[PDB]
Amino acid sequence: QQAIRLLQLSTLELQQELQQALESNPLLEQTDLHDEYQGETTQTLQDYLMWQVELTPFTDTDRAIATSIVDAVDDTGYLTIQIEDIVDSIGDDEIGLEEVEAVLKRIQRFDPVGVAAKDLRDCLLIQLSQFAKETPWLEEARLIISDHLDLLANHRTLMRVTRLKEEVLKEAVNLIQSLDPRPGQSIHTSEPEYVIPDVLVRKVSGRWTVELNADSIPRLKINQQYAAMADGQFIRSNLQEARWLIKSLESRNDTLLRVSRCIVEQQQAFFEQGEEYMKPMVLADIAQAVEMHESTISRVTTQKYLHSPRGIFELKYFFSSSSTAIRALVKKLIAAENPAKPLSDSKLTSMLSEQGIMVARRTVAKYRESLSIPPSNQRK
Amino acid sequence: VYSYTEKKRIRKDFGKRPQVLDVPYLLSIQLDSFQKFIEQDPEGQYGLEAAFRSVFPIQSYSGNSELQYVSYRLGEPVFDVQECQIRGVTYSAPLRVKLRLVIYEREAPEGTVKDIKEQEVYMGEIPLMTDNGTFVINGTERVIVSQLHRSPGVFFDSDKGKTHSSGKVLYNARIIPYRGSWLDFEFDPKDNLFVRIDRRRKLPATIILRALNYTTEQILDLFFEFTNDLDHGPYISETLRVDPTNDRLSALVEIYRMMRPGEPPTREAAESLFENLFFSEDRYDLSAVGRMKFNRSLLREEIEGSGILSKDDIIDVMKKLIDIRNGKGEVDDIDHLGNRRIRSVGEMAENQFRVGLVRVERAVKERLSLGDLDTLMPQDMINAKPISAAVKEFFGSSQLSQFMVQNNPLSEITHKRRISALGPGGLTRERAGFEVRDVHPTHYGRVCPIETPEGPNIGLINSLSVYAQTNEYGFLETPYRKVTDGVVTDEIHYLSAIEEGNYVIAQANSNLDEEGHFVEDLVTCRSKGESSLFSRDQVDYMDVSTQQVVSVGASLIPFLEHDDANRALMGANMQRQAVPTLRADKPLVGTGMERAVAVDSGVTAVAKRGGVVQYVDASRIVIKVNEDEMYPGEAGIDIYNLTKYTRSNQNTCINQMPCVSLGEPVERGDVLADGPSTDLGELALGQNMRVAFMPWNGYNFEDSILVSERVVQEDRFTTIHIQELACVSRDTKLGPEEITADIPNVGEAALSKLDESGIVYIGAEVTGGDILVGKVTPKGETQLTPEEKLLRAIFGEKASDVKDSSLRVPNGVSGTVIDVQVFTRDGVEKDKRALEIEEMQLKQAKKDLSEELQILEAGLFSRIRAVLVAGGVEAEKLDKLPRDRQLEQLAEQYDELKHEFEKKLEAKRRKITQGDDLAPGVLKIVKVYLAVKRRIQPGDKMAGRHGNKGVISKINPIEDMPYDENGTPVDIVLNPLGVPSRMNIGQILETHLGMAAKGIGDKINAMLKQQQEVAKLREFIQRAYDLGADVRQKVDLSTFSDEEVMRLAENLRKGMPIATPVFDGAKEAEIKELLKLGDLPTSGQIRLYDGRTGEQFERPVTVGYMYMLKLNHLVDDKMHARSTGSYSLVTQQPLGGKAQFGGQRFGEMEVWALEAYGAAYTLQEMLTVKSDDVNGRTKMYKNIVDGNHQMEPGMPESFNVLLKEIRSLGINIELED
Amino acid sequence: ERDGLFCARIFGPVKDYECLCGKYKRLKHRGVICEKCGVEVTQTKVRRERMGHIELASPTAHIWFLKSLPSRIGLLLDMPLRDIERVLYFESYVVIEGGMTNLERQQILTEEQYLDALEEFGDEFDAKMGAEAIQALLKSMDLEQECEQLREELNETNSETKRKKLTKRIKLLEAFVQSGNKPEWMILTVLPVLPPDLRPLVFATSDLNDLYRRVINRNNRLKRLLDLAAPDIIVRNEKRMLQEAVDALLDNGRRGRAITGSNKRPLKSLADMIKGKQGRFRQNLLGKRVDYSGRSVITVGPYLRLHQCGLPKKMALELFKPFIYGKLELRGLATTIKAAKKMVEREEAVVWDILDEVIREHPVLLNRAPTLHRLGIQAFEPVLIEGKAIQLHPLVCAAYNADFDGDQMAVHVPLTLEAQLEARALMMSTNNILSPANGEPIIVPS
Ligand SMILES: [Mg+2]
Ligand SMILES: [Zn+2]
Repeated sequence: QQAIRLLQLSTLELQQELQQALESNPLLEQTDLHDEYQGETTQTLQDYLMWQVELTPFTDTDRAIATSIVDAVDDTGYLTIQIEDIVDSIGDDEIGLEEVEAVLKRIQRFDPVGVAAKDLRDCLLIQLSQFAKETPWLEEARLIISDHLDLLANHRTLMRVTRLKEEVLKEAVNLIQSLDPRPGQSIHTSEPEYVIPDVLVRKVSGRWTVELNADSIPRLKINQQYAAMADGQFIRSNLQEARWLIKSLESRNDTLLRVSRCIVEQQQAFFEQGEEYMKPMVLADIAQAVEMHESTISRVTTQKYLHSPRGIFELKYFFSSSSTAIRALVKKLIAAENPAKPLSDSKLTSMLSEQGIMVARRTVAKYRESLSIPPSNQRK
Repeated sequence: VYSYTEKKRIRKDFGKRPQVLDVPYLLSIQLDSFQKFIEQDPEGQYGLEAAFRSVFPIQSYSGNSELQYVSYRLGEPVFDVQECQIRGVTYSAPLRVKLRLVIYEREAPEGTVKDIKEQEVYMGEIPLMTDNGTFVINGTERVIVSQLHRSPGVFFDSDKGKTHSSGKVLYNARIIPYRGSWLDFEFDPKDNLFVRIDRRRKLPATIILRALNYTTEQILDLFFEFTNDLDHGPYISETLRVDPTNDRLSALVEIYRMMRPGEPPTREAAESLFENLFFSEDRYDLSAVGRMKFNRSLLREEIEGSGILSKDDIIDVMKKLIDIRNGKGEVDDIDHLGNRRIRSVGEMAENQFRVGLVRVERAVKERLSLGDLDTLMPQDMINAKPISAAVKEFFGSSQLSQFMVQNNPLSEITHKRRISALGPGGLTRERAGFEVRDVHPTHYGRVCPIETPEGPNIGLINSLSVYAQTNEYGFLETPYRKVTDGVVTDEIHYLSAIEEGNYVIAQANSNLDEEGHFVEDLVTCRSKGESSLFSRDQVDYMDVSTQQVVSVGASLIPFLEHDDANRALMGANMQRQAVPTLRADKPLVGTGMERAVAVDSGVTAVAKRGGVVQYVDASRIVIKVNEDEMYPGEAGIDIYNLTKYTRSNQNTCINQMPCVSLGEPVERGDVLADGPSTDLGELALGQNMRVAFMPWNGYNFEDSILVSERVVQEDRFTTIHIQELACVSRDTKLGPEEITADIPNVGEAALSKLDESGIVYIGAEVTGGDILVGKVTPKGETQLTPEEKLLRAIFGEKASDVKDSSLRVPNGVSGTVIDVQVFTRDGVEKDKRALEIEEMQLKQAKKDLSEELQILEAGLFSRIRAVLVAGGVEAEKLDKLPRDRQLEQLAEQYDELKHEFEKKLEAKRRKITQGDDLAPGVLKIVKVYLAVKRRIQPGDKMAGRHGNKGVISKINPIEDMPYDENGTPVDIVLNPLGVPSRMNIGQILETHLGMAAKGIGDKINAMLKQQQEVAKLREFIQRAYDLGADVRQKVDLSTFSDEEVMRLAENLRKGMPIATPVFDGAKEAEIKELLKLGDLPTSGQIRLYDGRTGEQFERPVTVGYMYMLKLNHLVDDKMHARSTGSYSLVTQQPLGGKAQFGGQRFGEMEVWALEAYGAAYTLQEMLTVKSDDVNGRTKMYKNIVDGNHQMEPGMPESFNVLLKEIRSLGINIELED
Repeated sequence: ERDGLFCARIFGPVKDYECLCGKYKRLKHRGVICEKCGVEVTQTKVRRERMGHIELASPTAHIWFLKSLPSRIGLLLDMPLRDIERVLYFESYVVIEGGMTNLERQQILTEEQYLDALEEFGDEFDAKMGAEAIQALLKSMDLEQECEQLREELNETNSETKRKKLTKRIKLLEAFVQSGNKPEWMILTVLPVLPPDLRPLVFATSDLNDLYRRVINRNNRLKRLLDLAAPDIIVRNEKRMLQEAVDALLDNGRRGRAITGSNKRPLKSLADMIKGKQGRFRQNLLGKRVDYSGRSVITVGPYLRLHQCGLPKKMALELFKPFIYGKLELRGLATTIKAAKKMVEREEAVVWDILDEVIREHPVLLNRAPTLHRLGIQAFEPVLIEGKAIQLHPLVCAAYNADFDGDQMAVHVPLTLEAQLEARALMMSTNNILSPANGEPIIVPS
């Protein structure tokens, strides 16, 4: 049962298990040992907001209240705590719940304006207070969001409630759409998380090479300076176990390579054009193609991921547990290109067979008729 | 006589010496060498055939699986040079290698079961050189500098003096193979002979010979007849006393314990080790150079032999060590060019490829050992990666492969021509002393004595020579003229470093009149390593030209012999830094080599053929080829596409300007257009102008330069900078990133200058923080809650659940967007913009492929028109009938050609779409470019060719400029005191002659300003090129002097281009004699008047036209300011330079200067509150704004780091008290 | 990954006051460690402070003391170098606690000698090798008896050569005794781990954590190999490699000079983090980079008085920016800081005059790239000049040895008030007219 547990663990989990196993028996990977500076910089996020509290006088007692707010600020820019919950954190009876509103607004007014505001209407309303600038359409605008009339815009239902004049109010709503809802969250240099590919797929010219595999595959060497051959039989028993191990490991990569060839061939229609619209291959169907037992192919299918030109996929999603999609393909193909020579019905069936989609010369005709387009009448 | 270029404008020449051998190809050392690399050579000549044949046939052990190599080929390049340069792929060719697998028979007289000779096995692609002498690996032209190493052979060194404090010196021999382990013999005061493999360790000599199966009786036999201290040293037998080993087995065991110490020795392991060092054919090599210099250095008769060492070689050279040791000489220095070998891209490419072949051979013997019978064929036991992992490791990353310097058209040429003693195989900069740095008399005519870098490496680079050529083996050649008896023959012989040493060679400048017999009683000659006057008839050879000693950067210095050597160095080296100008003015005083430069590099536009130009535009040039040059098939025309406003490695702008008017005959081998810094075939590194040497009230102090406002107004020294700002991401585990098309968090203005696709529009005012490309990115399935539905309702945006990843214009930077490239990873479309670039290239190609149609269809059309007439002639009815209406064959070729149009065009279109190819996970890349015009302004660097630097101090108006009698302003005011100190007097002549060279022009213009008859200007131009008596003018009137020479006027009305060869240039009475022509005084000085006063300056003032060079040091790129930036993480400190975002490094010497002064809080704040301290910086910042200037210093954070770093050892460090 | 070279439990939380599990997020709950994922909610800066430890299955020598010129492991035992080097390399046995059999207490043997000594004296005889041998040898050896033995011996022998090495060694020993370090501590049972933020990742384990990862790995193998009952050759050579890896991790380049993946340069060790670029001189001593500074090309000042120099306008706006903020909000030109910087970013014409106010009597500091004499740094008075180039006075130009051929100058702002005074007092131009080398004028026209 050592081989079966060996195959279907995550490629990251497998190497972790072998690393423990590698310590226990003397076998060695490629060490890249040939025997003969800065990855870091500063960044500011809420630290920017803390620049405010140091320079702006809160005295001492209120500054600690403001420092308690910035922690509650989400990456989105809004407080997780309730205004009475930060009151619990300070653990003082001199906050009054009024003073916290006094400081909370003042840190709201430092750029980004609108920041650190509960319920988002604050953020929009407290956006407007500084934004007021005496003008122009905001007086009617401040009414909508403040009155709880923020049911809209779900949709002129406002007109009955707001009583302002109709079409001119859109010159307010248009001005409302110019407010940033949630400053300032901005992109850090996180790649972000990239899923290390198991296998690989791409197409060299006029062909599909599923050859894989990324550098995930461990390269193990069983040879060391202990080639010397109760003590001695232990090293023979362990070397025997380690020689079986590399064999079982090499078979895993050999199986992944094979299974990948047959799962891409069966599904190529999805692979070639777009996503979904995958012919539902069954584990047994692939299990029939090659000797592998369905239990072994289900296991290898579980956690070993797949890189595709479009997206990355678990290889378990390839499994599952029509006319409209082909019509759009026909439309897309015939509408595309055809600069001088129209695309003949025979050519479409050839193109679709080449990509793996199976359609008859007669069915392409009926699909094109249902599209309402006459074949080949259009020309230069 | 003159080329169709000189028909436009000709450059006069000064001086005497005739040119027997014209200037050779400047790109030779590159093009010819890489040509010798990749070639089909039916013999052992170096190349792919060489490494390939030598590593082959690869045979297994007794398996008779031997894999044989036959031949090879390079498939047509997958992408052309122009397309591969835009995309960033490698410009290369597939290597198709014929292999033959013959399986033998089991225990027979070489039978064959079956032979699978399988068709081409594909091993990688290899980088192809251009006609520029350059390579394209990714997107950029790069150069591989030729190297210089110790020539394979036997080295004889000394190490006298300081070795051990006795002054008794030493005799240490050595052996330097091309491949394999080194060899050394080191002598000690104890005098015993010590042999060493590599640098490893010291062993008594007996361990080598006895290991070769030599008993004691045969040791003392070879090296002795004899104990004598003044003649025959008993050194071998004095070494034999410290000998531990009595026989072969013992010596081999001790060797195996030497090379690999710390492991139990055996017999068979030692035998294979020692036999695999200097003996085995696989590990050790000499080849053609090693046995050559080996023999000649050993005084041997045979000039060739095996590439391996034998007992006779070892004992031979060992005897040579004893001969040189006792009383006999002589020492061989490492300086002589006979001990120096040059390596070129071809040779090193063959070596790396060979490494790939041996590393794959190691894997071939295995699969051929353990395999079965006929199944596996070539393409099975041979892979691709083992090859490209070598050749790419060389071309891609190597100390000898450096980015081409593309700013200055002179820099590419002086780059591809170079020498480097550093790098692989040669001495480094941390070891080799002043010896190899200095100049050797053998450098004459080969290595440029002047042009070398100044800095940590001096003399470790140097340069080539104008006429220099690569020697057959490793050496350098110099051109020489054969002088037999008293007749100097026109045969140009080539002598190597050691060859030339023994002959007696005269000098290129020696006066011979009449039929070329030496007039002098005794001419100067160089016999051996020295120079002196020699007998009249004793001349063996004579130098070809006076320029053969110097290089391109040297020869391009006017009046070189006038300037001091140091300032000549500085000047020629500064010349390579000159930035391209907006308008290229040819130098008024040149060397004549400018044409030999501008043409020798791809910066210009050459001509495959000639004949009248068809279509001349600012983009393309179409030529009609004549019949004599044109090939019979396909006929054809010459289509040229000029590169317009493209980037460069220096952030400069490269652009082509068509120089042909229209409808004009051209000659093959002529310039159709002009690239950057090239004026009508003449190399223009910059512009010249009016200079006057006077003190101005102190803005000219030292090298500071005063420039008139007229210069910055006329927009001459202005340059065009192009920067490449690129953005690519997508592919996140949360889903792909989309490029713009919506970008929440920004208002209307940002989206206004971005196209509907989301790319920036072509052209814009872009500065500061603008958005070049919108870039988004998801986070996903945030729980909506009641709140986010409201959020997604009212705005909703994208829907904007997603962050802003955008590429934005870097702050403090600006420009204008010109060109945008997109590479879309295959399988992912783009909405519009990408389709617009694809379609744009498609139309640019389609209208071009119609030229081979409309021209050929019209010609074959007229051919139909001719044949049908004898067949039913109607001329007018032929005009009448439509164009669509032997007949067999002609009607056939029509259809075939049309179909060819179809398939060719379609192939090009698919080629446009398919290759974007990018990295895994890279989805879409956008390369955006920004072009700005950077003018001149105080602080910018400006210098001459003569070694005078400069920095513009103030830009003075046209008023304050001192002016002459006619009121002409001076362009640049420079300091007189710089010349008598720097000892560069060439800049004094280049000015004076300039005043003459400009003066004639100023007259010519005036004479054309009065629009006289064709005859008067004809006579005056006759006089202009006549001047002082002699040579070598070959004056005008040869062609038509009316319509043909009229254009020679318009080009002369600016100035009069003049050629001043290096040592053949002008002279005093020549300059004065040309100054007499228009009107000028002999002193070269006139009267000036201050524009701020109107009075006269006492004494004369030297004025003229001097050539100025604008380097790229420009202030705008340098000046920096930092108040508070981002800090470092590990140790909280300011960042990486003057360059963003950091601030100037305040060093320990600055701390010493602060320690000298009583300044205490200054140093304290310097290393505490300003930078290092974590809290002190912020608590200080909250002060500075408040208006209270004070500090709460605390302790530096990096000391708190040092505490933990020491605490990571077994050491404890605390803080007490 | 928990219990790795980077972990929250071993060191600290990734996010400020946040858990790895997410139960404890706000700064309400601080001191509490966790219910589930082991972490303590705390500032993230404690991840650059706290250290871990690695337990070695076998003892290990500290290569710093062995390779020191007066080798502290060998000279403490009065043992030579080449020998103790043979002992720790597992290339020979050493005798410890000789007892009464035949041999000495410190003597060195070989294989056939070791077994030959075991066949006759089977018990009451002890000889071993490796770091354990030097450990127990150093521990059993004590300095109490050597004081009296040495001193009395010094009285006994009548030659200087007899007692010279005696008094030398005995003084070294008793000073060692007073120090508080006992010799047993040069054999490391545990190893310290540098905080994660002092050896930051690039996601490529590097230089360092590469080394640490080697020592960890190869050591864990030994920890499992002892319990797995493996012969003497295997565990012997892997103990040797454990010593090798700790050697490289502590101070590389002493013997093996292991070099990181993709080669060729040897990976930097912990001593290389002290012995630095040229040294730790880079940061602590040489004061590294400094804020409120910048450079640009230098041109002529002929219109300047001796006490003043030119400065770029756009550069001065950045240099004095923190002063310009406060001076702006002090006049009421800007409400708060955010609007103040928002104004200086727009470069509104009102702020240049504010700058003119704070830059008038406020001195600056120039300097050249090379600095020799104390006059190499001279403070002048700033004069706003339009351009990107800095202007220097020609009289003091002879001090810097500054040619106008394209050299650059560095500027500095004396922020704290005392510094503002020291810049105009002892650092000014007029106050140094005479070179400290010679009392002759340094201002002399050129
Ligand atoms: Mg200088
Ligand atoms: Zn937790």
